[PDB]
Parts: sequence; C-alpha cells; structure tokens
Amino acid sequence: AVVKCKPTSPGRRHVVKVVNPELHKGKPFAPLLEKNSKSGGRNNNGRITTRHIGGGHKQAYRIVDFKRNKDGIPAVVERLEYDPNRSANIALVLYKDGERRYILAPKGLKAGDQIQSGVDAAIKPGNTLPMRNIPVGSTVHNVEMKPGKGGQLARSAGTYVQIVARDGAYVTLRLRSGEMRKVEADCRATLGEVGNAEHMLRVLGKAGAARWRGVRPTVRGTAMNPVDHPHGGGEGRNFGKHPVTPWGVQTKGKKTRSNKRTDKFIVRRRS
Amino acid sequence: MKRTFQPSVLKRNRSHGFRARMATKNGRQVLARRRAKGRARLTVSK
RNA sequence: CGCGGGGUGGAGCAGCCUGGUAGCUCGUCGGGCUCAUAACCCGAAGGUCGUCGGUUCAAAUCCGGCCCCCGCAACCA
RNA sequence: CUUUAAUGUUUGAUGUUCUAACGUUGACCCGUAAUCCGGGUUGCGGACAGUGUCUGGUGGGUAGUUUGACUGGGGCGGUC
RNA sequence: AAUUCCUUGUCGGGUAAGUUCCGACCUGCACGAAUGGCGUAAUGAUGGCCAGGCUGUCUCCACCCGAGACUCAGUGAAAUUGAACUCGCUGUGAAGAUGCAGUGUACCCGCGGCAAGACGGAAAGACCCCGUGAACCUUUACUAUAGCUUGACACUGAACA
RNA sequence: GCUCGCCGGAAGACCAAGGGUUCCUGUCCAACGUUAAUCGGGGCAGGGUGAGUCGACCCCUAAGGCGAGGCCGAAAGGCGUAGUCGAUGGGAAACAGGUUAAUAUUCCUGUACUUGGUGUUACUGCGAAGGGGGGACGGAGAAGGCUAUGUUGGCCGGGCGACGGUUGUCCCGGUUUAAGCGUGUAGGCUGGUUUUCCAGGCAAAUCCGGAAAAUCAAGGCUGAGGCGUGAUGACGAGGCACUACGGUGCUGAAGCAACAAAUGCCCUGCUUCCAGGAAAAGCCUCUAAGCAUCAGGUAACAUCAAAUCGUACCCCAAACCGACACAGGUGGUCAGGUAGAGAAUACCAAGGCGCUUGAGAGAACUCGGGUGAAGGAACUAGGCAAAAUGGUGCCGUAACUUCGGGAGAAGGCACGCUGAUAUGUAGGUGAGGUCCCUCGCGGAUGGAGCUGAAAUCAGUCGAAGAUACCAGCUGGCUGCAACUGUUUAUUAAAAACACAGCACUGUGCAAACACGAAAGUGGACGUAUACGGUGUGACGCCUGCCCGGUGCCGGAAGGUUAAU
RNA sequence: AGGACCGAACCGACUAAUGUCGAAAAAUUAGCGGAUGACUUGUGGCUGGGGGUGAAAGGCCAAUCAAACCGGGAGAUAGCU
RNA sequence: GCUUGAGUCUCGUAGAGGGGGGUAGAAUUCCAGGUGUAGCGGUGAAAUGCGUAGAGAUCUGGAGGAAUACCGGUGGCGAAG
Repeated sequence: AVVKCKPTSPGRRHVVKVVNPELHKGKPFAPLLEKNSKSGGRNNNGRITTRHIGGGHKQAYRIVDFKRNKDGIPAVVERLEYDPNRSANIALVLYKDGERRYILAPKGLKAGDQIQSGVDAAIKPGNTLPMRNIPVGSTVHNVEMKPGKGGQLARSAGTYVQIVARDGAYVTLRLRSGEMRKVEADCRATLGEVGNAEHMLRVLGKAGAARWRGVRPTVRGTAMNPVDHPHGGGEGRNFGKHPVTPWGVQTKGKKTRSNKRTDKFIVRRRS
Repeated sequence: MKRTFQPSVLKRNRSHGFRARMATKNGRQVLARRRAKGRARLTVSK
C-alpha cells in the first residue's frame, strides 16, 4: 500500500510508505541466522575504498541460498517477510521433509499455498528447475550463470530476465538493460517476476531516510578545493573543464568495459 | 577548555608498551639507540 | 597616453595580400507584361577609390601626416 | 616485358573444429571439525585471457622546473 | 536586480526632508532557462526598511549602592632601557629638533591625574619592488611517468576450409 | 563555642578513569602557600588498605590485532585459514548492626547463599572440538498494579515555656528493619498430553522440525510487591554514670494505620510503526567413534577447598588534564521538605564551607547595576546595548496556502484571602460488617476514615493580587536560501555546504570504480526497482537555438604510421 | 506518528561588554540555537605525511598545517643582512 | 380492487456492448549473413539526405510495436460519446 502522510511537518510531508499486512508482523526465523559485520567501506588496510557508506541501522545477515537443489521435494510457502539486505520481500518456505528455506518471493505468491523444485515440476510462479524445460518467451528470474552456482541475476525488486531462444546448447537471453547475453541451457532458475514491485515508487523525502540507511552525502566536486578533487576553486562557481571523475576518468560517456574473456558470451550490446 | 591529555594506562601501554615496541621490526630498531643512550625509561612501564 | 583593423556609386561589400584590365545584389531613370501599382525581365548611366605629397614603368595598390569608427583603459595598497 | 594459367614450393591474414597448455571468486571429495589453499574427479571456456620484453598513442592522475631585462616604483606599452 | 558602468536613472508611494527601501517604465556597459529561469506556504540567533510598544541610547546626563582606583602594613613582578644636569618657540640641517645657533622662560624634588611628543613599546612590515629565492595550484607552457590501450614476440598446440 | 550569611539536581554523599600515601597521628617553621602562620595536601618519624559472596584475573565471544602451514612481494614485509587473544557484552553466589585516630557488602556477632573434589549409601546406563533449545536483544507511546520516600494522625517521652496569650483543635523529637526461605497474587505468554511414521538437522538420535490420529480442556512457564518468617533479635529518643573534660560503660518506651506517589520495579513486558533491531560460552538435552564385575550421571549426607591482585584518600577537584593550590573541561548512581506542571527557580533539611591578603578612605575615572522629571530614536553604520512584552483557563484570530499550517497571531477578561453551596464538592482510594465459594494474596456488596481540583455567590483588604525568583516584543513589505542540520576549534554560522527529488552516463559480476608493486579486499556475501561519477538542489509552470572549437562514442575504406 | 512546538541537565558558540602583560596560550557574564534526533556521550579499535579525513574551510592530523613531528643528508645555498 | 401503464418468471434470437487474459497473419523498420552494383529516394522541377566504408533492390533467419485488408452494407449494438 502506497501513501503519503499529511503535512504535520515538512519531512513527514514528503514520505512515501509501502506497507502490506501480507508481511510477517514479527521477527525473523532465529534458527537460520548468521551475524553480519557492517564494514564501513574499509579495506584490509583500513582505508575507505568507496564513499557513500557509513552508519546504517543494524542489518543482520539472513541466510538466503539460491541453488534450490531440493529436488523431488514439494514445499509449502509458510510466511512472507521483508529484508533490508534485498529490496524485494522474502518468502519463508516450509518443506515436506521438515526443512525451511529463505528464498525469493514472486508476485502472485500468497502464503499457505504450494511451490516446489525438482525435474518433475510444472510451469508455476515459484518452481525452480533447469531452463532446458522452460518454454520459449518465458518471464524468468533468479537465473544463474553456471549450473550449481546458485544465483546471479534478477535478484532486485520487480525484476525479470527475458528468455528468447534455445538454439543448440546456448540460450538466447534478454537482460533488463538490453544486453543479449548467452548462457549454458542447464542453469536452474525460477519462473515469475520478482515481487514487491511497488518498491520503486517509494521516495525517502528526508535526509534521515538516507543516513540511517547507510548512505553518506555526495559532496559536489566543484564545491570542493582544487587540491583535493579535479574540480574546485574559481570565485564565480564555474566548471570550465571536461567533466571527469575524482580520478581523471572522463564521465558522462566512457565505455569502461574490459575483461576480454566474456566477449564471446556478450552478443547484442546495450544501444 | 580541556587540555589534550586524558590519560589511560591501558590505551597508552597498548600502543607504547614494551610488547608494542617489540611487536614490530622498527620498535626494536628504535630501542637500539635507547639502549645505546641507556635511558632508564626504555619503554614507559612500571 | 597605447595597440590592431577598417574608410571604395544611393546602401552593403569586392578587388589590395602577390602592382598594369574596377565586379555582384538591391536601388535610380525608362520600356514591357495587368485596367494600375508591386514583383519580375532587359539596357545604360552612376566610383575625384576620404585628401595632399613623395617615389619606382602608372597610385585603388607602397609609404608618411590629419580626420572618423569599434574593443580594451580610467589599474596595485 | 606485360597480361595470365596448371603445379611444385615458401610464408601470411581470416573461418571453423578439437584437447593436452592455461584459466576456472562452477559443483563435489579428502587432507580437516577449517568460507584460505593444495591435490584429486568432473563440468565449462579456450591456445583466447593474463603476465613479461619491445613499441606507438593518450595522459596535470603524479613529478622536476622554466616563466627576461632596462624601466624617473611596478604593470600595460615600447624597445633591445 | 546580491547583476545597471554612467547615476543620487525615471515616475508614483512612504517622510517636513529619502545616495537606502517598496511597486513599476525597459536606454539589459555586462540576466537567463541544471555553471537552472521565475514564483513560493511554512521556516530563519539571516540582509534591508518602516510603524506601534517600551525604555537614558540621545537633547544633557544627575544621584546612589557595591568591586578597584587613593591611604596603611606584609609580599613583590612587567614589557622596556646607549648615556643624561631630560623647557618653549623661530630657523637651519640625512630635509618636522629636548640637546646646534638666536632668544624667551624657569626655585630643587614628589603625589594623584590626564594622554600631544620622545617619528614611544611589542611584530628583522603580512603592502610595492627586488632575489636569474621558496611553495603548491592551473592548462591546448617544456620534458618524463603511473595508469589505460594497440600490435609483434614468448608461455603457445594439433587439423581442414 | 555562640550567632550571621551561602550552595543545597550542590560548592553534597559514593565509585570508574587517572594519580600515587596527597588518608590518619605526633612534632616543627628556614624553604612550599602570592600576607602572618604554634595551620595545612610542606619537612621529619610512626601507623594504616584484613574478601568463597565486590571489581578484576578466570570462562566465552564482538570491532579488530597477532596469526603454524599457504598465497604473494628485491629484502624488510603485506593479507589471510585453523587457532589464539581482546569489553563498553554476557556468565555462580550477602545483607544488616556495632566498632577505629585512619579501613571494613572484607573485621566481629547474628542470619543465609554458590560452584567444585574425595568419600558413603541406594538406584540408574553414560559419553564429544557434533546437532537442537535457551542465552538473545529496536525506537517511541499509553495503561494497570507497587516500592523507595514523604505527609497527616494515633501512641510514647518531655515541656507547658526569660515581652501579651499557651493543659489545649498546643509545640517539638521518635515512630527504623535487609539477604534468604515459604506462599507464589496482580500481570503477561502458550492449547497440553498420548501413539505412529519420515528423502530433514555433514552421520545418528527418544532432542528438535513436519504430516496424520487420539483424549481432555487446562497443565505448565514466568512473575515486582504484599503477607508470615528472618527477629521474646538488632536498633532506637531520653535518662542513668565517670571526665584524660576528647568520649566511653550501662539501660531502654512506642515501633502502626491511612493517603499521596517516582524517570525505580513487573517490563530482558504490551500495542504499534519502521530505519526490521550481535555473537559464543555457562546451562538443559540427544547421541557418534565406543566403554558397561567398570567408568560416570541423579539424589540425600559428612567434610574440605574457594587461590592471586586492587581495597588508604581525592574521584564535577589545591590530589585528573591544563607549567600554578588556575573563575574552564571530566562519565555513571542516589537525590528530601514548601510553592510550582517540572530534575527550572527561590528558601531551608542532611552535609560541607565563607573562597589563603586584610584594615581605613568613599576623589576623578573604570566596571556590575538601581532610579529617573518633559520627550520618545532626535543617537548611530544600524533600535546594538538597556528597557519591556513575559503565567493559566477561556474568548477571539487576517493576507495567504501545498489546505498541515499561519498562531500562543494581533488584541482582551478574570486572578489574593474567608465563609457558604458542602462541620472541604465532583473525583480517587478504601477497612469493618454481609453473602457465596471450584477456600485463597478470592469474587460481589458495603460504606467509616483519609486526601483533595474546580465552578458560583457574597464580603473584605491594598495603589498594585502571574504582586517575588521564574517568564515571547509584536505588525507589514521584501531579497535569498527550501525547511531540521553542517562548517573555517583560536575574529567570517551565512546567500556558503549538506538536503530529499530529478537528469545524464558508466556497470551483466572475477562488475565498474578504489587502496594495495602482488595476493587479497571494500563495492556486496548486493547483482540493473542494484551500485559507482557528475551536475542541479522541495513543490508549482516549464527548461528554447547551435555539433562550428574541444572532449566522448560509433564506423572504419583510404592516406600517414613503431616494434617485428 | 512527527529530522513537531516551549523549555532545563546535555552539545554548541549568534550578539554586546569585561579582559588583551587577563582568572584563562579564546574564558567569564546577561540574553540565545537545537534538545526523540542527520542526536549527544563514555570505554575500546582501524584509516597516516604527498598520504589520512572532510554535511568541503584548502579546515583537521596532540596549543604547530597550501603539506605535522624526531633524527640524519647538512656546518645545505645565499650575487643578501 | 380490475386492467389496455409498468415490472417479473419459463424457452429461444441477433450482435464492433463493456472489461480481463492468450493468439494468428500480411506488411513496415532494425540487426546479421549470402548474391550483386552505380545509382537510390523525391517532385511540377531541383535539392537536403542516403551511396564505392559498398545503399536500394533480393533471399533467409531473428527481435519487436501498433493497427486489424477482403467479409463491410444510409448494416448492427448502446443513453451518449
């Protein structure tokens, strides 16, 4: 449910909340938890390698495996929950064999129903199986790169990977950003688009909704000193140069693609 | 105001203690000249 | 106070640079097309090349005076 | 000499295939209760990638410096 | 106009009086639509102006009460300082004289004060220039370089089209 | 020693930190103290710190450090696994009274509690670096029940009082009690129990998880305080007795009711919302490799051990940091009476002090202020400084607007005391009596006592009734910035920065980017509704023309073109 | 519920005076800003000199910053005083 | 109360009435490849543009979006659009 609180004060005036009672109004499953140290963007040499990270409320590490190798085992979706670790709601699935597993929750999935894994599955919103059983033109998510790897793409809210063709051993895919890339047809994925799709319409409104998240302000380089950034100085608030990064790299247009070993897999680029 | 010295034997001795100097190559190097000068406070301790 | 460029038919520009022969569009006068004007087509005229002097085969051209125009100046405590 | 044609022969640029080099922050086992790592099966790519030597380009991200003098003070200007 | 040089532009309003202010006329030296333009509720230890309220700020201060200043006893510094029998004026002069000359004046020496001078004390002027000084920053100043990137060679092979 | 004044959410009483005998006693005055000094934190000599229950060490972890092998790098060295360390974290257990010149939850008396070892008796199967549960948790808000504590009264003791009253509705003092045990309420949570089966928990499993049956409705867990006990005990006002005149010995009445009520407790609760809120061990329990005339475990009992270190004093300051006996800074706990909403503030209780230069003088001038005629900003860069508005309930409240606000807008009225309605109301709390009962810390009922707003009417006092401390100046136009916030600490707090939003662009994961000669990491154990660079800066209406120069990207045929 | 309102402890330092060899090598006093939050703060760690950090001032890094400090190059050089 | 108003039930009829979810076909564009070549496109004419880096044309494959030729008719449905 999307809503904007009445202006009792500017700040609480521009908040957009996404609430849904489908969600578990309690605590996470304790017997499937492991701690998580917030790094603060520091390396082993303690230097803050990346900016915009600091503070953030105590996010613990909820275990979410992605391999889905519980084959030939029907399961029951017990309850639905939210996790700040991801941006889409999580599904707490209860197995027939007395097992539990935190996995991604699709759109049309309501707690209490039935989902599964295995090579005896059907085309259902939540079943995980190899792509070699999946029909042409399917809207899949949580797809992998190498079979058994677990999960690589489409893990954010309201996402989906479009599978086009299945010629030979390679499967023609369509990435969200428009990058038709190849994969081995035997990767295990789950059918359906990622739920909690109304997450995108949520807009902070306040600086707090950035700091207690973990975000640390982006200070404009032109406002900085000439000595500590490629920008800075000039008593008239002027740019007068070629827009670059804090480290000499030309921004606003510069292909930083270079690995050379995945070019074979990269077929159609993002144009 | 407040002067820049709020002492703490734990904080001091953990960075300037005997083991703190003998921890690194450099600490043993510095202690060489200290033993040469023979200053009683080789390492500020008891 | 200085520096750079320009000054050419009624208007705006050529040609100058690298010296012999002065051009284009519009305009003016007139004729025609329509009942009339305009537009359009054609012909001719219209330039002491701001002014004077010097000099080399000529002076629009090269150079030296004077006048006029644009931009920057009226600056450091 | 030029235009051309079959062939022997000598090198090169691409297309494709393969597996042994190699890569492997794919799955799994053992060392071992150990997300490091090594080796062992396998799967997936592929003589690519990456690194070294040479070399062209780009390049204030980084470094070492130059940036004239006379001048009725400097600067502008002018001149040498 | 946080922008308008000229200039206190012009007109109307506020005032007896308006280089500022408010609203407009556009002659924009030289506003400008993400180096965002124009408005804007709420908000502001913010910039400017006006009014009412209230008052010593002012016209012009007056008195009184405390902590010092003044006296006494004890304790006892200070920056600074070439040397002193250390007056004014006129003039001259390394060019504004306490010290030279002319001339006037002035008993010797303290206390409380006040601040014109001794170009008074503190800071080997932070301004200008100079030094073939330094220091960082800048870029289409000169020369290298990190990194990025290209190709040949090596690791690097075996078959056909 | 008798008075005065001062703070009293402190200038008080206890700890950590950090100092290091500054604590106490005797004695002394040259030197330390900005004065004198038989005084003291100064000199000299002596004494004092007593622990199974406090803290720490210890056990087990976090940020993170070290880190056998290993990866990597001229060397030095860097990162990191297993492990090993490291609290501000968690984990067993004590309180009261008295005593000293100085120390006592440590000594003594009284009364309790905890973890282990050996031994004894009677039973019973036990046993991991492995699994499970627990441990174990967020912010704010409101409510019920109590406590610390305080007040009135009752009772006991004493006095009845140096200027008028004062045997009475008078005055003052006391009225204190823990840990633990037993009971186990208020309150909160959850359906228990029994049978069977299972690709699950690296293996196993009776422990847990799951799916079907069955029986019956509670069982269990947890839990401040009250009440008994602890305790015919301790203590306790005042007397009774000797002075080294400092104090000690002895004795000992009352010892409760009621009301108000914490930020303390149940609460490591509950509701709700979002930014979604450690870990390991101790403990309980199931078992593997196995061992069962054993070894061990459970329970009762006896006895023994509980080591080492700190323990003085200061601890919001003359004892810490500031060179000083320095108007400053330094965390946490406790924190009474009256007024007051309140930990503000003012005056007192407890307790501790008057600040380690005083005495005369009362001039100019300087500083902290009081008051001020007529006037009311004429001052000045400027309403800066001062003055003043200043409280509660209620009335009333514009332009504008994003329809929240603006706003406590502006601008006004009533305020003290007494009696009455009513020998102090509404309200709150609530014993005895009565009835019942699945009998206990019970449920209804019943109403004494106690405590205590406010409204109205009438009367009266003064010039003034929020009378004091305390405690907004307001109205309007307008520039800019959105607004909270941040910054040049030691002259600039703003229009600057940040800001949520928005746009472009880079990135397909061994991701870009970044530190690091490398490995490895952050990014992220996230992956395009994600993350990085940059610009602008809420919202509202919108955001035009130019690809010449430069930069970037795409296309590469051709010209030029290094090494080879 | 609120980066909500008023106002103390708390954190800060807008205005004026005192002070400037002071009480103090930036404080006191009387008024103020925020004060359930981008909050304050204790204890305990990591990031470091051409690098760290930065709600961005060329401020901060032990009273010292357009490049801290200790030793050593070095008795550096000085057409200057 | 009755019934020629109106409404309802029993059985059938016609339909671009509306909403939601799938799908088919030709054509147009783009991307890649094979063949091939100086024009292509356009107009009253010419030109900008596209093209020798090899277009258009042509064959094949693929990815997508919008509208539904002929049936179609002053035919049909609806209150109107």
